[PDB]
Amino acid sequence: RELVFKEDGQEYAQVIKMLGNGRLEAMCFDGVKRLCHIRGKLRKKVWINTSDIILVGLRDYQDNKADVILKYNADEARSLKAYGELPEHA
Amino acid sequence: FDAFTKYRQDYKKQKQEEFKHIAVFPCKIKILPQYIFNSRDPIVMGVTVEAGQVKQGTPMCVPSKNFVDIGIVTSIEINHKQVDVAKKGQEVCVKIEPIPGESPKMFGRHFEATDILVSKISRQSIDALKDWFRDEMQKSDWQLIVELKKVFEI
RNA sequence: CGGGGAAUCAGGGUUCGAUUCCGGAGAGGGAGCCUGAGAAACGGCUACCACAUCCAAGGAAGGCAGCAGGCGCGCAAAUUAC
RNA sequence: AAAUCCUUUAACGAGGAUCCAUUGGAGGGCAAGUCUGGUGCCAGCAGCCGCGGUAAUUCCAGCUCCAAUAGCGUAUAUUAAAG
RNA sequence: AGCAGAGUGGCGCAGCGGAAGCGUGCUGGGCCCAUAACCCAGAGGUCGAUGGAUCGAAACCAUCCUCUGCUACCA
Repeated sequence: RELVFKEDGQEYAQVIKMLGNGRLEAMCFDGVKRLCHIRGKLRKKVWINTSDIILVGLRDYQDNKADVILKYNADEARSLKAYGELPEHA
Repeated sequence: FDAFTKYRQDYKKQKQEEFKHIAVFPCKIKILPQYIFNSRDPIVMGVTVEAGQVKQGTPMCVPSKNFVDIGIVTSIEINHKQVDVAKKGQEVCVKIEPIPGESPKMFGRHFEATDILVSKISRQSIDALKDWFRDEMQKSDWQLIVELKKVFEI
């Protein structure tokens, strides 16, 4: 898979306290904490862990919720680290 | 017109009081060396503010020595007289009572005269002092918030 | 509001009936009465209770659940006509 | 009553007779397309079962077809279906 | 400033003065389709500075250094 530097109505978030039955509740790099729903294709196929970097589809009506578009890993995190993502660790 | 404007000031008063001390306010203290220290219960500390201004009820912390805490400063006094704010480099003798814990922190053992005193600012406090604190809030010292939220990790 | 009735329907039934005909009731809420063959009448009066109109502040005058029309209420209803 | 409408009747008035028929469906229930673009368990459809995760008979469209037709959807009270 | 209860990544054990190991955690295998539990092995020790009679990291004359808790006068 290729790198995706997409900040077009969607934000990067650090997964924290992933408790729910799909609820998630991560902490977005720009704004405050939000409930990011596990999107259809990520239900069983791709596993998001207790501490993870994710690209979340910022759904802008209510803004107190969202849905996880992409899961990242160490190499892509280290790349994102390189360009634009706060000195916040990966 | 008068009734509406009166209600605006009344709601500002009603907002300020009963939702107090959550807006901890940005405060960076430099220790004034060779001042008469009271050890514990209470702590009488002669200080000079370097970044922001200092009022009563702001929780304080010492970094570098892990992250040790002194909760809720009770009174700030110049010489003998009481003052509401620090004058950006004043010789204020402050009376501080640490919050009820298992042990209060001690001068010399935990924190030294060289160590910096920084206010405990969080997401809740910064969000609380962002909106509905823009008239009493500081003039051109803003940056220290962005400079201290980065080291407190926000 | 009650009937005459209405919708549905094999037979049995179920549901509706404020609404043009018949009977009852009330004119914002109660109460009291004059006149008359007939009223406890309200497009009659008298008082209180609730609302509200004029005013020279002394006093005066109120009743659409008649036909139009307006406000409100609400998902919900027509022309100040001859 | 005075008018109106209708009926009656001079003159005008039909070739995309452009003087234009809509409202809902086309997997099953249930009559009608495994036709072609688009989207990719996102957008949406779906009374019920279900259809959508890169060849969608069901979504957004084009074409075609079906139903009733100056009408046909949708919601809600109620009756038959309810032995 | 003083007092007090302790010093091995990490919870405690230990002696007769000759002489340092246990549970838990970490790492590498195996068993199982997989995890856990189990079964094999591994690494991790200046016992805070010790002057002393010496067979002393030790017992103390606690001499001294470190950490934790408590007491002491509020400008």
